[PDB]
Amino acid sequence: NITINTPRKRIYHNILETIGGTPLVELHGVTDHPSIKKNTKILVKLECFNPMSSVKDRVGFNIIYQAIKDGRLKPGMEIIEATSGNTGIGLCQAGAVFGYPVNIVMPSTMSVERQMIMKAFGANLVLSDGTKGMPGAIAKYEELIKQHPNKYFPANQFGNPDNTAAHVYTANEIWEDTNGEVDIIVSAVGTAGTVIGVGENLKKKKKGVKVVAVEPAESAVLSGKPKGPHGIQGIGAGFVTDIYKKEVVDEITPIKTQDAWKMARAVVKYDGIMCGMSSGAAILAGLKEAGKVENEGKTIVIILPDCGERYLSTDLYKTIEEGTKQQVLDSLLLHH
Amino acid sequence: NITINTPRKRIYHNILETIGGTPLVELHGVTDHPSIKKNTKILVKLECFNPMSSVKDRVGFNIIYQAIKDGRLKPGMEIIEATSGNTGIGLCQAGAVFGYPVNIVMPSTMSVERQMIMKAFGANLVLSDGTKGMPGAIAKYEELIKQHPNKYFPANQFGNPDNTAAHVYTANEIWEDTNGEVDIIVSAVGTAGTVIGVGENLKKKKKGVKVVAVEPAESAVLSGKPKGPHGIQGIGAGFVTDIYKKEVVDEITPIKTQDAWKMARAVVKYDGIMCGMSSGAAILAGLKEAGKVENEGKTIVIILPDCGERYLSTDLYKTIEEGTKQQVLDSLLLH
Ligand SMILES: *C(=O)c1c(COP(=O)(O)O)cnc(C)c1O
Ligand SMILES: *C(=O)c1c(COP(=O)(O)O)cnc(C)c1O
Repeated sequence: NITINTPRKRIYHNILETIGGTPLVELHGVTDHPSIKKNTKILVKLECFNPMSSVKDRVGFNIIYQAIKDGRLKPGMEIIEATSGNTGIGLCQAGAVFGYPVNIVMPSTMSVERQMIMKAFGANLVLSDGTKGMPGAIAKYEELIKQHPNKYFPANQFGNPDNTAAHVYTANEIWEDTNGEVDIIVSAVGTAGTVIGVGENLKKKKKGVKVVAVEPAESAVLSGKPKGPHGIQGIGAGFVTDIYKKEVVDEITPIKTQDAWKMARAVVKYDGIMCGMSSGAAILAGLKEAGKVENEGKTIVIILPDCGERYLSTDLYKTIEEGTKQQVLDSLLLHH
Repeated sequence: NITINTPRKRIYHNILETIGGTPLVELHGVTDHPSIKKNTKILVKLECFNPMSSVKDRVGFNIIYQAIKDGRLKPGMEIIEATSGNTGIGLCQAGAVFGYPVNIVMPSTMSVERQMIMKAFGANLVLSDGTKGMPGAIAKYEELIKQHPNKYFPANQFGNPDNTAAHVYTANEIWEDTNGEVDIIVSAVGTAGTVIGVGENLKKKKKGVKVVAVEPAESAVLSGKPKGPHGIQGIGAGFVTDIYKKEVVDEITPIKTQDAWKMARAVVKYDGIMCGMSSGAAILAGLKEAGKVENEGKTIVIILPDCGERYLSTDLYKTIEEGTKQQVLDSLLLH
């Protein structure tokens, strides 16, 4: 039989109380490959189940919550961040409920759908010149911080320890859901809050947990390669972030942009999970991990940071693989 | 003292096992209005928490699951439905996991984003003549069924009792989450599976539960008025569906399209919940319900069928309200 969800047995006081507690789900369709032994377990953690459908719900919430508790954010002050992605959404959701203005700096032509989401939450969008790109946004952000040194609270997504600290919950959920069986955690790296936060908190409970960081093959800066252009949205920031701690990470797996996209298409077609681009990268790294002989029988947990619906404006679902499942998985997983 | 979500303490065997069990959340921002007594409770059920983010996850799942168990859908057969919205998504998600082909008939006039999600799930899109609109989709749909009778299982979203039956779970979740305190259930009506299924199953546990159906003021056919154009996507089918049972419904509340959109904008700004268009209609009807003097102190539960992110290509978030919360709520709630 098939048992769907049970009642949560709770009345949440506001939308922030629904953040986290996301499902951990078995992969089956894309694990059906000779390279992966049948007793190896590959589980995906679906951060799309957050109310605004990405892992950054946790990050925006905890950055703002902790700042309020610490007195670093006080009435009269406003939040600011330079972001065109999910961090802006997570900050805008938390800011709307806590009652603080949120200023988001981004180029005028960047992620117009995310602009609309953030504006709907009441954000004040600071749109730098589209012709100037993200350097124009960074320039406008720095100018604003200098013009408002006491009024603005900077989220500092790439360095804020309250980003990393949000993942005490992520890690505990993995620990509880797997009954302590988790062996490997795979996380594609943007701010590095997830890989470091989950990795540190799992390793406190179980020292032998292997931490796998994933980055674009085209911008593999954690591997010491130069920054370069890539198309795995949400990761590959092009620099080693202040949160990143190399000693927490056991392996860096680069994933090609095109393989991340192809993996994402295969996951929705063969497992029915519509995950985002970085999720495709993470899943492919995890499936390669599941093919290594020393990993037979292990429990491999893969973070899926957001949903594919956020990428319908790209060609992620316009491109079509002509081949069968086995042709697609062979093209991705065969070492030859 | 904010308590965020706790672990599910479960390993789900597949994505279908994550369907349902959606959160019930207090409204506070849009309920801060003199017309609503402070002891009345207005709760929203967030069907956007389903894996493909709408109530139709439950419907597509149960229609296919029950047909497999009953042997009405047999290996070799294929699923078919005529739909451009959430019903197709829910069917495609369940079909992909159960391993059955899913055929969605719709005009080629629909935008790629609608077809994009469904084809990502491996669905076979049978695109009818773009000029002949929705009638052409039904024509092609009836021709396929008539020419291959034993091949297709029809989902029949507007008449299928396995639609309605999915909401035994929805109702039980409301019953348990409120510990039986639910007094009024508010549901905007598309297929009517939700209002009838939740209404029937709550009334079996608590006869006094009031059932409020919501429809667009511009196409208020449940009240006997003519079909007409409206913009509350997901509801206002323009006919009285086979599932609809007038005896289950205690009140029909019409909501103007523009008021539904304005309500949806207010909910995301003041409660931080980015609900869809039909959710704006349902919440506005619920807030009016919350203003009635005989409803003081009651627990009012409102179904929110999907999220606003699914409507970024529409004009939902085009208009901006310049006024304050009180100005916006006054414009929607005062007479
Ligand atoms: C982050 O916002 C994000 C990531 C990376 O997570 P970390 O910042 O490294 O914790 C990956 N993918 C998406 C879509 C994100 O939004
Ligand atoms: C249905 O798919 C739907 C409704 C109405 O639900 P019922 O079909 O009446 O149970 C309302 N809003 C949206 C977005 C829907 O998809």
